[PDB]
Amino acid sequence: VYSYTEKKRIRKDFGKRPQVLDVPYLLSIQLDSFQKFIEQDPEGQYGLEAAFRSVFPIQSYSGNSELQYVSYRLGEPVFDVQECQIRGVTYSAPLRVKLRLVIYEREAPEGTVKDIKEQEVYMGEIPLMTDNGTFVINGTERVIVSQLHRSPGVFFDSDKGKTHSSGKVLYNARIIPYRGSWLDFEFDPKDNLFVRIDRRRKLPATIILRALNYTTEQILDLFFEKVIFEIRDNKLQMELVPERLRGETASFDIEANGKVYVEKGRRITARHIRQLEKDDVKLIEVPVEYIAGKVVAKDYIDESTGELICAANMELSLDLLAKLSQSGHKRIETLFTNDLDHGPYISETLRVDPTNDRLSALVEIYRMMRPGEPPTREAAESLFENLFFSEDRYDLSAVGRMKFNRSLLREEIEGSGILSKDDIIDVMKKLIDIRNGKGEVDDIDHLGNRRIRSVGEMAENQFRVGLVRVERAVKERLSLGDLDTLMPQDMINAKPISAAVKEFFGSSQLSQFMDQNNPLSEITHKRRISALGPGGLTRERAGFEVRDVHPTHYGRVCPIETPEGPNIGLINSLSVYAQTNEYGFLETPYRKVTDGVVTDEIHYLSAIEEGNYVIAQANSNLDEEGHFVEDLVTCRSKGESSLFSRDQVDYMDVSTQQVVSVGASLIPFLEHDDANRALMGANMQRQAVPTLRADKPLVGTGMERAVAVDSGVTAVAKRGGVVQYVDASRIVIKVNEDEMYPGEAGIDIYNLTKYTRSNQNTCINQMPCVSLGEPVERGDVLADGPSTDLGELALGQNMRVAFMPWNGYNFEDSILVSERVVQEDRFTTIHIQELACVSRDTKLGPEEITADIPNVGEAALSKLDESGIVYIGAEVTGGDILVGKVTPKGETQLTPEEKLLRAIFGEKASDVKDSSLRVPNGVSGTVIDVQVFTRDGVEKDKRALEIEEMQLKQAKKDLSEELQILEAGLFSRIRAVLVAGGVEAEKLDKLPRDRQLEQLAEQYDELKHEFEKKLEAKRRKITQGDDLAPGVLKIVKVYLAVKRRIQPGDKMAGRHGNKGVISKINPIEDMPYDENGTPVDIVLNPLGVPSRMNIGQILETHLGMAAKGIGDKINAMLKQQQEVAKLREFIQRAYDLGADVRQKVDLSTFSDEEVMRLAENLRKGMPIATPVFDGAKEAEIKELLKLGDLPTSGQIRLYDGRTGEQFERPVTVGYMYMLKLNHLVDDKMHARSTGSYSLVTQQPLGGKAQFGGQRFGEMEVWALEAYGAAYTLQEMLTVKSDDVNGRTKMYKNIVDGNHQMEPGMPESFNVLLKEIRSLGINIELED
Amino acid sequence: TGGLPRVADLFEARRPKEPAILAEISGIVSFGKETKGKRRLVITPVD
Amino acid sequence: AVDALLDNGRRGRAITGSNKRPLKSLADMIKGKQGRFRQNLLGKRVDYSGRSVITVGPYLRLHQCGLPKKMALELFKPFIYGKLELRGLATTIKAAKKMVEREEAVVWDILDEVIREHPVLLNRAPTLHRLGIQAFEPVLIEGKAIQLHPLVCAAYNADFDGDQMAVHVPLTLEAQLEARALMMSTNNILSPANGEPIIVPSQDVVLGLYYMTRDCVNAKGEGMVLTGPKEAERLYRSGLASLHARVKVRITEYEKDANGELVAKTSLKDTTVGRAILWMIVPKGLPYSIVNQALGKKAISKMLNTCYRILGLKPTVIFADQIMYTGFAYAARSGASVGIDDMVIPEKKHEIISEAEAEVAEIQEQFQSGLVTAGERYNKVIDIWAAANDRVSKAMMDNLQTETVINRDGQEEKQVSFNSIYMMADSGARGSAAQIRQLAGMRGLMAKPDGSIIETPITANFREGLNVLQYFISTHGARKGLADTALKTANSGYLTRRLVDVAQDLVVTEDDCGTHEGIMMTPVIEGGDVKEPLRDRVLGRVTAEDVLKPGTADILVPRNTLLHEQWCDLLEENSVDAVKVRSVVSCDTDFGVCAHCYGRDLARGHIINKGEAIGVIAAQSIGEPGTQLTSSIQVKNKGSIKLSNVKSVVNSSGKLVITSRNTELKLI
Repeated sequence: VYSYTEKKRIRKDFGKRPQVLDVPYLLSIQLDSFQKFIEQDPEGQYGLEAAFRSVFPIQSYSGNSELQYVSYRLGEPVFDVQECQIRGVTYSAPLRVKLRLVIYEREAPEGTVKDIKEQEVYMGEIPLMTDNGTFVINGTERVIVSQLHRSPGVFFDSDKGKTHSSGKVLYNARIIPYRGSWLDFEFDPKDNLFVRIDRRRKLPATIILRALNYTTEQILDLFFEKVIFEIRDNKLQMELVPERLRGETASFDIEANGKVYVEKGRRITARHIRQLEKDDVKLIEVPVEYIAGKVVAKDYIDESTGELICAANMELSLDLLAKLSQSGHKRIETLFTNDLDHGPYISETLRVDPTNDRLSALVEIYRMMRPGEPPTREAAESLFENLFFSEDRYDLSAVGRMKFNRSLLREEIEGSGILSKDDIIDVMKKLIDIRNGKGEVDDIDHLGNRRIRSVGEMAENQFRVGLVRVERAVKERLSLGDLDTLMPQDMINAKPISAAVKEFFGSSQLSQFMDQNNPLSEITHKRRISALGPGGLTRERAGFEVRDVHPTHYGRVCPIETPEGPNIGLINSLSVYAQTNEYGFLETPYRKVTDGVVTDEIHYLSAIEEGNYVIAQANSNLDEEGHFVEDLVTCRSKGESSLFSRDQVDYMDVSTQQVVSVGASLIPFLEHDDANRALMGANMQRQAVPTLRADKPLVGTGMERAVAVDSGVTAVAKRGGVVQYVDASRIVIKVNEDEMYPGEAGIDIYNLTKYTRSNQNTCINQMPCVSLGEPVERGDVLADGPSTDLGELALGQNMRVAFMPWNGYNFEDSILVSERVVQEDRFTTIHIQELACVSRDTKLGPEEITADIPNVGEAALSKLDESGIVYIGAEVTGGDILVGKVTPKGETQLTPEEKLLRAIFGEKASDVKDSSLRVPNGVSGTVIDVQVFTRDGVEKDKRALEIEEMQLKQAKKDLSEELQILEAGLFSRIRAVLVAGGVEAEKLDKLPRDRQLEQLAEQYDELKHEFEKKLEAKRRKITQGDDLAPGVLKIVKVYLAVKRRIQPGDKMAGRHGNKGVISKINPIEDMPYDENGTPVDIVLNPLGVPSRMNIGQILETHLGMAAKGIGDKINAMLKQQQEVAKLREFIQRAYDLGADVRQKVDLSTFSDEEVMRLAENLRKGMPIATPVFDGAKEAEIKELLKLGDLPTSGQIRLYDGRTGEQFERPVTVGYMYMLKLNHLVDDKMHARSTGSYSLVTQQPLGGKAQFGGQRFGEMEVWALEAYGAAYTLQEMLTVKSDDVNGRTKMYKNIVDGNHQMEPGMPESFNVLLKEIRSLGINIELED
Repeated sequence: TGGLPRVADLFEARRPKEPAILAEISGIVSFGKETKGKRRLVITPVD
Repeated sequence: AVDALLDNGRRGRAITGSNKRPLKSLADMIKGKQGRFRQNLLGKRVDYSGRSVITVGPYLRLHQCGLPKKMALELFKPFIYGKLELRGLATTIKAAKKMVEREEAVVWDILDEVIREHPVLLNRAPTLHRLGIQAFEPVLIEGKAIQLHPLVCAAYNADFDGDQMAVHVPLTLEAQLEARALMMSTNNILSPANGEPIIVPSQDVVLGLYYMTRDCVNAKGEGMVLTGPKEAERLYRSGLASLHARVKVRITEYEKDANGELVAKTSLKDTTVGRAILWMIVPKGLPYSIVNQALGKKAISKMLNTCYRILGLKPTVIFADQIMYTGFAYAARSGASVGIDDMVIPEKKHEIISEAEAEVAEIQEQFQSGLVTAGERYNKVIDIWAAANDRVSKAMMDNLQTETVINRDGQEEKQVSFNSIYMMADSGARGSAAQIRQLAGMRGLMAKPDGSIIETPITANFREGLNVLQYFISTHGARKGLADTALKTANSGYLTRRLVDVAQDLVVTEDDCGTHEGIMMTPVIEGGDVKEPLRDRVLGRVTAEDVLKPGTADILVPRNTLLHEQWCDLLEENSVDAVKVRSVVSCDTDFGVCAHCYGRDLARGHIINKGEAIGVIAAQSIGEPGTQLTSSIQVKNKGSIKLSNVKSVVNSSGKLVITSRNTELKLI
């Protein structure tokens, strides 16, 4: 059960629910999709190999250069994650494809002239997914956020009562293509079987049938039933097929065999068909009514009488009946449709499509394409056959074809890609079913119309574009390729891919900059379900229904993760236990229940298969193995969560939490929280502050280390073993032999990011948690990312929260906190910022850094060294200069009295000025690191070269470790060779390290030879790796450092959806303390709850009192300096607290030493793994307040630090885990009234950046019109900051203090007069 | 509706779907010319 | 060429040699969008401004706010420059720059001089209605956020989350006078939509005074006598008796028995200690009867309304501030806490659920046989569970209403349960027994994604467990709420847009004109209860004609009379039901309105003056509520059945059948 991890700190396993699913790496759901994409699988595996296979053999017309595909090979990851994060270079590998370039004999049965195989062709690179689902390309990690669109298959729609606009409930269809264009269908109570093709206008269904050149008696030969009417001896009869009688009424007394089976006046529902298929009576008498109203098929004319009255397709009438029923026809084969069931759709659709041959059909479909212009006929047949039949065009594949044919209940749910005739017609038959009897419609919310574009699937989208984008210059290059000319990298370049890959994975709406502040916030960004995207369900089309919730999403769609406002149903994200189902669905974890016994087989299904299976709930009363207590269990039958016999459940949900995401799981007692404050809770954990002292939640749910292991913020170990040299930026590991590679021994290394920046420009530092001389396990931590404690997710810190009204410092949102927080500086952040600098040749003149620096003395140069660049840790403030930047001036501006003096006092007298990059106005921080980029080809002068030598030393130190361990190891082998060659052991003790000779004597040299190519390859990447950009040869990105603490005005909250802003952080001297003397740290408002309903935080408050209470037991017991047995008395109490949840006892492990560490680790509370829905109980809770020297209630009578009396009726007190948000007041307070304004417009410079004046809106204007403020509104939109000169006429005015002006003109108002002046009107105010 | 929607149309004073017409003048009302599409609602005054 | 000056007229967009560019358009350059680029949202970042978030500040007096030193520097420089070269503590304005360059303690005193009595204008950004603009007085604050007076924020609807208020300096004396004329904090007491003193104690302050004035049966000292509420103060601040003991204290209540001379009436009151202390805050004129209750929120707001009616403006204002300081004071004395162990759940709740179980099981079985149809079964289910919640109501409500009995002068005389929940639920502050009862009792049936109802209730309450099932029921609810408001917001803005659209030029610019007309004002007596009275419509208007009384030939309200409270009390002394008021649509004033056709109900209670452009103030007042927008009748009213104009007749069986459509039944 344990690892060294639990030896350092064991989390109390509190769980009561039998768990089965081993939570996988939470980003394997991205890795695995990426794995099925790119992988050596020439077998035909759906991925890159089937993709290339689809496009191959690539060739065009008469080029005789069929290109075949062999394999491919990926280069080495260019850099490591670390360098990609520091410099900002793409983390990818060169796609070296093995193209079988075979030229063939011109005009011959394909004989080879050259069967060349051109290997490792550079078809651009492909971003390798870092094993945390991340992508470091430019600066920091940007991640490919999964999206969602219409699942490729087939759709049926409703739109009942609103899109019907009459009361005629509509139920139509569609066919969602995989790769091509739509194929919509109609079916209104208006009686219409139509087909809206591609997207455009609605055309008749039959418009396709006749393009395939369909004869009428080929169309109706497949569709309906043919009614055989037989006139024997001039009497009218019908061969009764009661199967056809569905949708037919008893008009005449339905007689058969002489018996009246159907009295006149009661439709043949489903009773009289039974009575007629009991003896199969297919010979009945019919008067005249029953036949006069039908349509004939064959060509039967009047053969006995003699007249042309009937040929093909005609019904009967009152006049001509006269010769029709007396003529006498033997076999009258008609058509069949009935106004109730079988709608005469296609029978009337041919009567809507004015065609009868391929030619005409082609024409009208072309009109659906381009209306107004006449087609040809040959370009018409090309259009048709290549829209849905060309394999080089329309494709559906096993995804589209499965959901297509399984929604058709066929078996060919895998096969073709092009359209099959009877399949298009069967969907049409199913649509007839839909508007008459059977068949249902697929609603958008059900997975049925939802495909999850994954990381690898979205790559296949962007990369398929790459394939064709460059191919239009490859295909014709095959035709324009004679014999020995076309070769790889002669047709294909890098840009055609570079301009696409870098465009979607760099900055795209579905591949964005990961919000980086909290490891949890990171996972909830990386692993996310977006409903928006490139061809997704947007907010301008998808309204309110597409946003709503659907039952089938149990265990897959947490409705809780989403911003608060408009966009609330297209942001909702995944559930932890879930995994991506291959077709665009989601493998839903379950538990195989062989009826009455719970097996531990976890089965992944879909929502479609869920509808066929009945599933029990994980949160139900099971016993011993799975012998359900009650006779009944919650069984979600086929959508309905009814109650059934426990001996019928096929499956059961995994865990009770199997329905929501990370941010909800780590917060207990949600079985007491409101959904509104639940969304608020979700929101704020993603905005979890990057605190200095990151404390882990004492009462979590057990996924703390799970965050650390499923995230990539802490450096994990890939092998176990004693750490040898741990400093700060490096952790040198010695690996145990049981898992130590027989390849150059095995000494691993882990490099930690030390005080750097992020997207939020916030500081990130991997803090060394492992000291010196401490072994590890293959799966333990070495560092700490931001907001982590021993890997464990440590967002904020928990304090003694209370709920008492106290002098207005708690009005609804107002929060009151003890000054002790900022007096210990526990909640403070570091904002390391990057500001870009340009230099090195501006066309006006080759720029130099600093060089000639006027407008200052030498005081500014006190921190601007022999390079004119800022120090290695300066205290720059207000308006100093960061780095010197020089730029030339101008011809037109030089005066004649300085053109002459100019050509004397040097080459550059008064030309080069000082236009340096200065310290941003309004900041006071500290420059820590300088990122410089020397000119691509020519080095800098001295400082940039000093940074290279700096890098040199930091790298040298580390590579020497791994050298001396193998070099000295094999030296020990040489210490074993001289013994074999006459003992010289102690002689070598007195001799230097230089004294089977061939063998190891020479290996010593090679390791040193290796060491050489080691650091030079390392310095290769140090010397010429400063490539900046074409134009800007030298770029200098500065890294400032500014700690921003906690102060009155910062918005702070918690987890259970309790926001607020600190109104006034008061001294700890006003804090109400209990009998003890220990004051309270937090003072919140009670009044919200009865309408807020987040009571879980008042349970967390009382349970918080307990989680820390036990800590104070051991705290004081350690003050008494007690033994290992005293603490164990307490461990046993606190392990078998007050209920029978499986604590998983140990005591066979070191419950003396292994817990002695735990002692001084658990003295400040105890980390607990509690289940939300099915975990702790009130009986257990009160039992722990009793198990502590705490009040059973959890409400102590406090004594005001500003009074000292008893707050009548004991007050709510205890601990709760706080959570500070990333909303800082320095990003809110921007005062601007006077300064400088822009030049392009009178609009001031800045916004919420430098100079933050009020961008006065039109509606606040209307507020001033609701008041009498007219004179103030005057100066407001004119004299204040609108009149370019009126503002100065007011500045120079108030420097006198005279508040008195005249009715001045808006001057542009004066230009408006001149506007009318140049027209016809004019201004000449008279008198 | 009974909120923003109907009050908005109140501002544009939209003549409804099936507008309830009021008796134009005081006096007798009668019919004439059956359904031809419309129908004569001859409201002949007595005063 | 002329066209080239407009744009290019309507020719073909004249470009220049080898450069796609429709040449410089004067038209667009003086005008543009939303009128012009000044009168549009484009009105630049104003000078004399400061844009930042806000904070509380209890100690902040009525007529004042707190402003950051740093913003103060940036917003008062010119005054300091003109003041430094005015007194002679700086030589030039550039020498003045240097003193503030080092922030010399000297210039801060000069800063003081230009802050002491300098009016300031405060306008928030999310401000759509005029109630987001006021005026104050500065107080030097060493901080970053703009502190604001608590009892004003409710009108601002400005909370503590990220509301950035922009500060705009009233530089000219006119603007400074406008501040202390109409925009002052003490000048925006009523809502310009209705005459109520808009600021009603929200929640914190309400509970403060609620735990103050309250009565019970058990309390230390209950029974003794004091000759003054002053020693009563020094009686509880020490704590030698409980705050709810019935103690005889001699309070000197007053009454404006005269037209300004408040005659004194010294009375003895066996009253609770809390409300006795409440009197030391109460301004004379107000009756002790209004503060002899168990405190009600409606009462507590109309108390200042009656303090405005009886005592007037001034007494109400200063009194409101006093309340705020003690509102926090005794709010703390309450220590009104609530944690898990303080709540109470009836085990009678799960007992009613047992009942609620039985019936529904049986109805689904009626369907298994085929008695009730699906829809029939549908509503049936719904009704019993709704009635079950009312029983759960009559459970937790009486429980938490008076279950605490204490031994006192007899067996155990009960007193109203002091439960915090009960206090919020009776103060009116935040206690809504409906939310509370979905929290402690069965939440109930939540709507469904269709807009209808999922017949399944949220049985398991919030204090107790909840399952994923109950969540998804309520999931549509969350969705629903968000969507509607998120969009109503935008439409409400364009709603006010159309309102300004319609009334820009209307100004009240006359007093009396020449019309003896208006329209008939009548109480909306419809359905059952008489909703809007005749009184509350005419309250604050001007009588059209000489109105007679139900008594004939006896005029009670002469033609031109300003109908206020007392005259409205006068209207309700008799039974006059229909009165005409001079309407503005009948106003004979040409291009404008006269005061004798408008009235007095405004942001004040006095006569509307010439100069009040009313068009736009109507827009804001009316456009504000945009976000809050969405068989066999047995007569329940006990009165006399009066058949008006209906021709009924008695036939067989004595049924008084109806033969006319104008059957207007009245309840005289």
